[PDB]
This record gives sequence, C-alpha cells and structure tokens, in this order.
Amino acid sequence: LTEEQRMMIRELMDAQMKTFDTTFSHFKNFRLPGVEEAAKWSQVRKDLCSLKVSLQLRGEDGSVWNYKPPADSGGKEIFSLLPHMADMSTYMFKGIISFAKVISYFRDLPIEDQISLLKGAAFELCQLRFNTVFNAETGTWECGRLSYCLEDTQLLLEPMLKFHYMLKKLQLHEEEYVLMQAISLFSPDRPGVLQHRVVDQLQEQFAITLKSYIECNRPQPAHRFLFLKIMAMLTELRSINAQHTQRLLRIQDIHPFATPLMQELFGITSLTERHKILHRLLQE
Amino acid sequence: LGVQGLTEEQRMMIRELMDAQMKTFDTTFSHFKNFRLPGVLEEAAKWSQVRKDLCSLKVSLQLRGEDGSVWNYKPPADSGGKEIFSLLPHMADMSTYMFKGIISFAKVISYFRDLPIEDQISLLKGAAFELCQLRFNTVFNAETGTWECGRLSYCLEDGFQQLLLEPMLKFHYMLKKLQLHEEEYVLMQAISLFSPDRPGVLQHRVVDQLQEQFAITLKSYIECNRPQPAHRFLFLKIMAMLTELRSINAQHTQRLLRIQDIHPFATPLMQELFGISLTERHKILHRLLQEGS
Ligand SMILES: C[C@H](Nc1cc(F)c(S(=O)(=O)Nc2cscn2)cc1Cl)c1cc(F)ccc1F
Ligand SMILES: C[C@H](Nc1cc(F)c(S(=O)(=O)Nc2cscn2)cc1Cl)c1cc(F)ccc1F
Repeated sequence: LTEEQRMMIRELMDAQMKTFDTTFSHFKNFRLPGVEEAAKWSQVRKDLCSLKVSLQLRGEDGSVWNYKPPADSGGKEIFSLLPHMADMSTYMFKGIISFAKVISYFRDLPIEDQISLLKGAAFELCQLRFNTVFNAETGTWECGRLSYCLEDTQLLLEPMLKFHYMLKKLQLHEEEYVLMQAISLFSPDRPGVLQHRVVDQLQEQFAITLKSYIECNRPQPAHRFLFLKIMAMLTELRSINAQHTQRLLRIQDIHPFATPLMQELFGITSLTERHKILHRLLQE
Repeated sequence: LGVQGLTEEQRMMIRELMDAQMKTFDTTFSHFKNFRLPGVLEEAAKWSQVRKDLCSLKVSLQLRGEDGSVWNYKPPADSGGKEIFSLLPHMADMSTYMFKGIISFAKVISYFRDLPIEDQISLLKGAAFELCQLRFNTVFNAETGTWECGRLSYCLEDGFQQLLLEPMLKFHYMLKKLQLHEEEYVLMQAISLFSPDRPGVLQHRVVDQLQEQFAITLKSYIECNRPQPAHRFLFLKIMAMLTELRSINAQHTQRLLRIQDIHPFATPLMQELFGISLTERHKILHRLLQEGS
C-alpha cells in the first residue's frame, strides 16, 4: 500500500514488460535436432531420462512440425535436443540480464555483485518466467509457436517438474511472479557477493512488498499462508538450481553443448576477466 | 505346377526383370538424402482447378531417424494461398530419386538396352510416372493409407468415401487388394515400359513384339502359381489396371503442367520427363542412359 512499495512494484512490472518476450516472437535462428568414463556416462543417462520433451513448431501458414525424441539406446542420441535447449536457454538468459539492468536497485550495486547475482539467479528467473507459459492440464510449456511437451511413463517425482506443477497451482498474479524474481535475484548468500548487508536489505523490502501485496490484493483468510507458500517455492527453486548446475556440468564434461553465455553463467572453460560476455552485456 | 510350367525363355525373362528390380529399387530409401522439406515456421479460374486435385492427394510426412527420433509434418489446411504448394519441392525430390531408379531399372534389362537411344528416351518419357506408381504401390499400406518409404512415410489426410473418388488413390487401393506377387509387379513394369504407342517411338513393331511376350509370360506365370478361385480373371484385372494407370498418367501430366505454370517446382529431370533432336533437349536422360549398371 505505501507509495514506495507501489513504485517498487511498478519498476519491476515495467522491467518485466520491457524484457520478457511472452510470445517468443524474437526467438529465431535456433538449432533443431537432425533427420571411469563409463561411470560418468551411466550418471549422464540418468540425468537426461527425467527431463525428456517432444518439440512442436506451429508454422505461420497453419502447418505443424512435431519432433519426438529417441529412446535411450546408449549413445549420442540422448543429446539430440541439447543444442536447441542451449539456444532457448541463452535467449532466455539475455532477457533476464536485461530485466536486472533496468532495476535501479540492481544498477547501483558494484558490477562484480551484479555478475555474482546473475550467476546465482539466471536459472531460477528462467524457470519462474517459463512457469508463466506452462500449461498444467496438457503438461506443455507454450513458448509462442514453439512448444515443449513432456513424455509419458509419475512425472511429479522429478524436483524440477514438481516445481512447475506446484507453482502454477498457486495461480500467482503477474506482480507476484516479478516479486519472486526480485527476491531470487537479490539473494545475499550467493557466492562472490561483497555487499551482503545491502542486498539482504533490498531482498527484505521486496519480500515485505510481496507479503503486503498478498495481504491487500487477495481475500483473507483464504490466502493466509500464500506468501510463505511462495517463500517455500523459492527455497525449493534454489535447491533445484544447485541440482541443475551439477547435471549440466556432468553432461558438458561428456558432451560439450553450452553456448559461451552459458559457459560463463555455470563456470565452464578476476571476476570481470572470467565473465567478459556477461560484463559486456551489463555495460551496454 | 510350379516354374516347370513356364518355358526356358519365360523363366529367363522373369529372372532378368526381378534381378533388375532388386538392383534398382531402394525399398528402404537409404540412399535418398539431401532433399528439400517444407520450411520451418479469367486467370483466377486456373487456381480453382489446381486447389481441387491437391486437396484429395494431401499427405502428412513422417521422418524416422536411426537414432530413434521422429520428425512429423502435418500440412496446412487450404487458406487460399501459396501454402498449398509447401510439399511440392520435397515431392519433386522424392520423384526424381524414384525416376533415377526407374531409369536404372530400364537400363539393366537387355531388351531395353538393344533399342535405339531415342526410343529408350521415348519409352522412359512415356512410362516413368507409371513405373513409379507401380513401385509406390508395393510400399503402400492400405489399412493406414500410408506409403511406407523406409524412414520416410507419406500418410493420407483425414474417410474412404471422399478419397476413392480420386483416380490415383482409387488405383492404389484397387491394385493393393489384388495382393500381387513381386513377379506380377515387375511384369506390369515391363508391360508399361515396353509400350509401342508412346509418343516418338520409331520401333513400333519391335516394342509391340516385346510387350506381347511380357503379357504372355505374366498370363503363364499366373496360371502356374495361382490355383485358387480367389484369383479368377487376375491377368485381365492386371491388364485393365495398366490401361487405367495410363489414363491416370494423362490426368497427372495435366495437373503437373497446370501447377508448374503458376508455381514452378519441377527438377530438371522432371522437366525432361514431362517436356517443360530428341537426344539434345533430353540432356540428363541421355547422360543417365549412357552411364550403365
Ligand atoms: C521449459 C524448460 N526449458 C529449459 C530448462 C533448462 F533448465 C534449460 S538449461 O538451463 O539451459 N539447461 C539444459 C539445457 S539442455 C539440458 N539442460 C533450458 C531449457 Cl530450454 C524445461 C523444464 C523442464 F523441467 C523440462 C524440460 C524443459 F524444456
Ligand atoms: C507416394 C506418392 N508420392 C508422389 C506422387 C507423385 F505423383 C509424384 S510426381 O509424379 O513427381 N509429381 C508430383 C510432384 S509434387 C505433386 N506431384 C511424386 C511423389 Cl513423391 C503419392 C501417391 C498418391 F496417390 C498420393 C500422394 C502421394 F504422395
């Protein structure tokens, strides 16, 4: 309700509008699939077997291209979709870097802390953004004309998939999603963060603003614990991020797939010296 | 009876055509590659006649990979624009691959090689489409309405009432219901190939003499391997199908020319085979006939 909190929300909403391509209209020129080490490979097959999707592409003319992924025989076939996913990820991360760049509170932080927080949060803000275009009924991320759909076997076992169903079930507003994004972004306990106390205070103010928004703009006591439900989802998302970073690195080690922007974000081969693309993107 | 009921020359004749079929028909489509696909993401009365045929023959396209995956292309509903032409480049590439197989098929048959070069062109110009349709029917699944071309599958769009009107589809459903042997398919290809009354045939009599012996051999073959009353009048049924196919060949050429006129899609070989000295204009055909094997 306070005017600072109103302008705080309006800044994030403005940011989200300027930087989230909801229709995926500008995502193009992306790749598609074609037409001791054993212990690493065993683990990498297990990693990919959880998060399998079919890919649907609706043409401007009314046509539909549908990709169904191969069953694991035990070879490079399991990596089929990695080049496409990397391009989609990279496209999404560029959106998140822009999102952070228009927040005044973020720009005021030293560039090393801006990098550290984006390293920490990029994945989480992608997943939060992907949740807004997720369809729980059909199990499908509707990315404009491009569309990722889960394969059968149940699915709820995989922490990342469980997260998407649970968050979507909360039926959050646009304002609540951007406030989740701000709380994730401004996390004081990410590695390499010098200004711990300032970021912690900013996080608190975003949390209070969300807590106050839910209190004021929703029925009570119906949504009595909704702020805490959101906080549980952020903690659970932070856990998934750690799990994800491990999985990606294991895969990368065997089968190099990551774009240069991803390599920097996940720590693949001074803080500004090691993250030159990210640094360049934050200056421009 | 078995093959003992055929003369030595007839056994030899069938043996040659079958050997030829085996050497020149890639039934799994392993060597068909580097083809176009539909891209990812008073005059007006002509457009009407083009649209009507292309509706009936509309197919979805499936692409299995050795890795295990499937790429599936469902084509667009008629919006009233260029979208109706999206599969033509592909279909033209598949056609050209099939035609190269038919040209190779003709080449290894002795009776064809001994003809003059101009007749070889004239007969292939006359029978290319026919022999392709005969080959396509051998991979046609009637239950699913799908031509199963190994890794490629072309599947008809959604049933039988609308589709059995269209002569080319009706042809495929009818010929499949006869349940022909390989030997009967290759002898149909011979009878179509050796047609004495194609345009530009100089050796009318020698081609006619050859045709008659292939028809005689087919009749004798049927009589030696078809004892049951399920296959009554099978020879005459087959010959009526070849007459029907030649009608569909005329109707097909006239579609192609109408489409090519408004939306150019044909490969240089298709231009030669459909006309878009005899040897000089038919440059690629002449080349392919000289290359042997
Ligand atoms: C919609 C969402 N897409 C998605 C999620 C990612 F984490 C990445 S990544 O961070 O770049 N890592 C990565 C790339 S190839 C293997 N790992 C990229 C994408 Cl496109 C998604 C979520 C899910 F639970 C199951 C399937 C999905 F497609
Ligand atoms: C399987 C077969 N495909 C096929 C048929 C053709 F006639 C030609 S063509 O002769 O080159 N001319 C042509 C090229 S683009 C339109 N016409 C090529 C192909 Cl690949 C088929 C048969 C059918 F009855 C209905 C649909 C079909 F796709």
